[PDB]
Amino acid sequence: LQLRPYQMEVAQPALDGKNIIICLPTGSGKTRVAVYITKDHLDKKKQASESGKVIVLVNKVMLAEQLFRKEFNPYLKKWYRIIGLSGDTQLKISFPEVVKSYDVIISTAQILENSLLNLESGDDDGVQLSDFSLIIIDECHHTNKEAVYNNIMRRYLKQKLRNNDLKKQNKPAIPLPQILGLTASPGVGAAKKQSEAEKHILNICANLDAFTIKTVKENLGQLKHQIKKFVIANPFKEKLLEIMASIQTYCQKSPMSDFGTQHYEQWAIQMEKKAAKDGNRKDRVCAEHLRKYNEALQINDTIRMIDAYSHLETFYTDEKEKKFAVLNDKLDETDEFLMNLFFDNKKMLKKLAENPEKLIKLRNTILEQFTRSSSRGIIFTKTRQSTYALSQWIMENAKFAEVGVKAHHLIGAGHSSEVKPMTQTEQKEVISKFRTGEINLLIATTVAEEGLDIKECNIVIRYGLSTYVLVTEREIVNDFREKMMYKAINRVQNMKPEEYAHKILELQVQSILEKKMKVKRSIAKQYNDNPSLITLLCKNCSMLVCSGENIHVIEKMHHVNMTPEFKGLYIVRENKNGEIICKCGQAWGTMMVHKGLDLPCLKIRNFVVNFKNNSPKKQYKKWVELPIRFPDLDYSEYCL
Amino acid sequence: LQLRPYQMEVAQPALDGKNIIICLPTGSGKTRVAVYITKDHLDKKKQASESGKVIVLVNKVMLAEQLFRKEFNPYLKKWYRIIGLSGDTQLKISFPEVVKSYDVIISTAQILENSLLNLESGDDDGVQLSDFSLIIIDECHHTNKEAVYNNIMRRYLKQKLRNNDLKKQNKPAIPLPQILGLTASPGVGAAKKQSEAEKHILNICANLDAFTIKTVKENLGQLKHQIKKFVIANPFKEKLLEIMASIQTYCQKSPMSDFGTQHYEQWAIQMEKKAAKDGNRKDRVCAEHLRKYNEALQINDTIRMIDAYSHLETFYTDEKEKKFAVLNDKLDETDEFLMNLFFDNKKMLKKLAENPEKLIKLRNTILEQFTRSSSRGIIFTKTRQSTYALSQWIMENAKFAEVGVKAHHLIGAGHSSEVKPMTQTEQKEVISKFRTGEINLLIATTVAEEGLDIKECNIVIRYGLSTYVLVTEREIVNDFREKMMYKAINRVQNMKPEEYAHKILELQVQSILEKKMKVKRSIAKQYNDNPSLITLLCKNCSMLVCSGENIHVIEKMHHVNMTPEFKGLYIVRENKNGEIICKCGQAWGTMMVHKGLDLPCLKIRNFVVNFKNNSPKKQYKKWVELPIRFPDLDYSEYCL
RNA sequence: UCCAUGCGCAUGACG
RNA sequence: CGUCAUGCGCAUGGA
RNA sequence: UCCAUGCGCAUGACG
RNA sequence: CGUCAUGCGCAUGGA
Ligand SMILES: Nc1ncnc2c1ncn2[C@@H]1O[C@H](COP(=O)(O)OP(=O)(O)O)[C@@H](O)[C@H]1O
Ligand SMILES: Nc1ncnc2c1ncn2[C@@H]1O[C@H](COP(=O)(O)OP(=O)(O)O)[C@@H](O)[C@H]1O
Ligand SMILES: [Zn+2]
Ligand SMILES: [Zn+2]
Repeated sequence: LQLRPYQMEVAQPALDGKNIIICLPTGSGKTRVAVYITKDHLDKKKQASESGKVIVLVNKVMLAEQLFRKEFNPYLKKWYRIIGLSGDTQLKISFPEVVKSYDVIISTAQILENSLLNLESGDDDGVQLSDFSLIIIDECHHTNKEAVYNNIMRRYLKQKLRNNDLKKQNKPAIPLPQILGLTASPGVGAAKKQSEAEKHILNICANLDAFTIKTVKENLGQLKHQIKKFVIANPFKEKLLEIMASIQTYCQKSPMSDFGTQHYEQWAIQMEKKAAKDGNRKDRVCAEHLRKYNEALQINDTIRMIDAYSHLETFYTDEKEKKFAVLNDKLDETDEFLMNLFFDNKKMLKKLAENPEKLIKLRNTILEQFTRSSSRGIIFTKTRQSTYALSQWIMENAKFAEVGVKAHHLIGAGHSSEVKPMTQTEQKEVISKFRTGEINLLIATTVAEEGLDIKECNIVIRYGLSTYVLVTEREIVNDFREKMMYKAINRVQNMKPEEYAHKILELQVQSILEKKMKVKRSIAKQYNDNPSLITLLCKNCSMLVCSGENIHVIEKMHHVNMTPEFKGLYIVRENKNGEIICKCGQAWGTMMVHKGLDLPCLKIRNFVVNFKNNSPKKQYKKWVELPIRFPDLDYSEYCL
Repeated sequence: LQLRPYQMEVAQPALDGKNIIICLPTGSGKTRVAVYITKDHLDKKKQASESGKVIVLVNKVMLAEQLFRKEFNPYLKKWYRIIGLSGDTQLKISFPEVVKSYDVIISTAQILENSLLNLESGDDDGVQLSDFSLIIIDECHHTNKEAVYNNIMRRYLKQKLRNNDLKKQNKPAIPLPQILGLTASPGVGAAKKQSEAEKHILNICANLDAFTIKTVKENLGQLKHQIKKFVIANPFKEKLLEIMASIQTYCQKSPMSDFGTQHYEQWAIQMEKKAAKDGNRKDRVCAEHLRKYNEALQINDTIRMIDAYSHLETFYTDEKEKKFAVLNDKLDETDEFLMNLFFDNKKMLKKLAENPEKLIKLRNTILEQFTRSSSRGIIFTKTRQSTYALSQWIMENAKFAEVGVKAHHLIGAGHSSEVKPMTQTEQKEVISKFRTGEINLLIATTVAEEGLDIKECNIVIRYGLSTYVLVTEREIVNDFREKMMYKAINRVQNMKPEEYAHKILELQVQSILEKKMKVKRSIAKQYNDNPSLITLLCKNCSMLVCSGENIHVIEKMHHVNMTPEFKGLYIVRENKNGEIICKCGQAWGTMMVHKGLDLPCLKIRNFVVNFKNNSPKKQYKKWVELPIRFPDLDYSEYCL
């Protein structure tokens, strides 16, 4: 494995066992350097005939699979054992065993941490930093806060300090391993000065326990050889603002602020809690609606108002279906006022929606772009709904197709925000096509920003965040931060080893003590662990829904209430297991059909608390907040 | 942008580049004139194709936001770049950059000055008056003393004199900009004659470097067209005076003056220092109590004595809680004497408080007022406690409500005087309501006097400071001063340019030299910078509390003492982070829970000094007084 | 290969 | 500390 | 949007 | 120079 020159020197310290960081710009292929380090380290331990383990960590799974596909296996296919361990890829054999085998490991963070947790737990599954003789890391910039990498290294620190004490006062000290670290750039956070930046860097180094930053300040020429702009372009709104003010009047709601910002939203949520802490109507009820309206506003500000019509079409049609289901098996004053207030305008509002708008301006921009140019394309933005809107709206346009441009959307995987997620599989499909050329232009939130191999693209437009385009000042501040961190890197590199040691020791101790304080407060957190002290109520209608003991649990995750005395209440709904809804139409939960039972599960977001102590109403958004505990279900009971 | 006639001529000189002042009465809308000047100036620099910058300054933030909302943007929305820069409104991009962009600037004083300070500092953030080709100012009357406006212009002067010297003895001289200035009225201070007034005016002109005052002495008719009275209305006191004299007897305290004035208070404070310089009891202890009593007196003189009962209820109940906490985890001779001296009367004193009083007289006045009259209302006064008292007392009255009058209070924002402050947000809420009509009558200290848009109000009552009412001679003197400044304006306008120049040059030099003397003395001020030379003692009990080196710092603002040897002392209290209190009940500070630590912060007001040199006790009210310096905290230590 | 659930984390904007 | 948006990782269960 | 802290400034009354 | 009251501005930190 021949090593490029600029890679040679930067690696050189690590071959002496110095636990250093190694930062190199993208495109330099810092992986093959890592292989050189690992292979050399293994050969050194081979010469010593001792336990040579490397446990490489990447935060994302795709990185791990890529490393197992392309870089580590092909180079070390011959000599050593490898395994592309990950959470998703089922591995019949547990981790302690692969620690006893498979000298080399690709892996992913919280798998290792889970195993270490099991060591600290009574699972009897064990692993220690002791067992490894080396660790290798990627994207060290993540190692700042309560991140997984940081949690992994924090345990190692405490052991180091114990070992330092043991050295002075004891013959034996526990072994600890080397720690490499690779990053595209160390990063700088919350810096408006060089000094805060340097402190950040030192924090990172302490977290990694490293001896020094390392860069290539010598062979910059070959690097520049191999490694190689900001362009910037109604009555419907008012029609809706008028209704919002009408509803404030209907509600006596004082915003204290304007329409079309997060501040209005936050006040709406706070009023929603208070009205939930009141069990009143037109107060929480109307906060919910106004949240929808404000979202309609701020998407409208950036999006075709047709999409706001779509948003509220979805919303209000679901409202009709909820009330219609409620009718099956009446309507309140509030709901009638609001719903009719909408429907009286809905049709004309759509007529307004037809009328010509960042989107139109942008089209004028990007169509002009697609004449210059193999065609490649990228887009960024913030929301997942914006991506779909851009995709559909662009599809509707005849000009974009006429140019031959084909476009597809792209978002993450997580199950939040009320959007249809994208699977890992389908992401791979899309990027493979963007390499095939089926789609010329991607639409992405931040997935494409990193990890995914998107490259060779002329245009990278950012809408509201190698030609560069930035539609909508933020580039300037980023440039300033880049300059600031380069200067700080140089400063730290040129520092006294003694002062450097003193500085990092102090930061290490600070981190450890802060964790200990965290643990003290955390242990103090949960104290009650009560079986039944409460009542769950519908939050629109401050109505009794459940008690505390009638509840039960499954999977030690989900909470459901049998005892069909409860079942006499709710209503069921579904369109396209099924969904539960209130006698007032308030959404309650899902009919989880599992374990041979149609368990009526619910979600604590939508309910409100009343302690037996008569303590004030509370809203949590998650069960785990309260420390009280509910029983696990006994199928012998309810067996029937 | 068409310009009104009386505005036309007054502006005319400035279009020639003369750096003049422009004073116009309120209601003339002098902003649109400023726009005309700026736009014309920009168009002139456009014709020259040179750097056209305007940096408008207002002392208050609200003025800036108003200018960005209403006047500059709408008129110049099209051509030029604008930015409503302020301290509160977070601006991701720093100031030097907005100096490199955003041709037009609204701003606020000390932001600019901070940037200029950074230029003089090593921050590397830079800006100069050079960069700007124009400055615009509002409320120039502020530019008298060490005000921000004055500090800003003082730097410019020195550079001007250097440039004057450079002109005679050098080809190149540094560029300097025009300086406009707008004010409602120039103002006159400490004048009992025309001559002192004229000197004041000249001082203002020199500070602004202006060429001339400008007024409209020609188009007064249209002005008067667009621009358009003094009415004036017990045993409880004695009950308390008797106790005060009883306590003098208990203390051998000789006032040398009477009860119910600042003089008694000031002597009380001086005795408090001396008794702190004695470490004695019944001397500082009783000065504190008598300060409370005298405040009770002078509020009582103007306020319902129920509120004095409230004041001392608060005080003595807190005394009980302090001593009760002290008991947890005894009582002195002094405290028992004083407390029982109070409690023996407290109930009957309240009974007296029920008995009918400026307030009652005033009610008889203002109720009569509210029959004449859309209803609008204003009130002025001095204290913040008076506003609350008026609001609650008026609320309790049935007549004021019966008339339909609704009333709300209003005060500033600052965190001083032991009152609940009012946020900017809530001030906007109130004035918006006073425009809506929810509240008919405001109660205000001086906030309403200016800046805030309060208008169209028939009544403006002043209680102890377009019908005018003045409840309680001061109007006469104000009228005299107004006449005196109008005459002086006319005099200065009609003056020789040569003599005018000579006069202002001399004043400019005087100001500069005075600043240089200030800087010399200031540099001479701090000289010691010692780590630990002292001991901090409780001031009631002359007891050791801290040393000098055991102290540490955070934020380079706050001082806390870890080393729980200290922690063995104090006691904690809270009612409704938390508060620290003495083993004798003397208040010490706050348990600042920050950075993952429950740091026990303290306040130097409440402690007393003892140098290692054995120098006499000292009280400072602020840490910064002493030049000695304490270390910044090292979290590595105390990490645990 | 898809679906549902729970948990933890970071980033950005805001208050 | 709270809100929103975004992305990520882990652990359950099912088709 | 709220909270706590530090700093500087001006005004008025007084001594 | 000191005291009180009032108002303002800036800079930190947190929820
Ligand atoms: N010793 C070497 N000599 C020549 N090229 C190398 C060497 N090591 C790595 N490379 C180049 O680096 C590239 C791999 O970069 P990669 O690791 O994908 O980038 P990143 O560091 O962003 O993951 C390869 O295309 C390869 O040509
Ligand atoms: N050229 C003009 N013609 C007519 N009216 C004008 C002109 N310029 C300003 N105004 C009036 O001045 C008013 C603005 O005054 P404003 O600037 O708020 O007062 P202040 O000077 O106290 O801030 C506006 O209501 C407007 O009618
Ligand atoms: Zn309900
Ligand atoms: Zn004490």
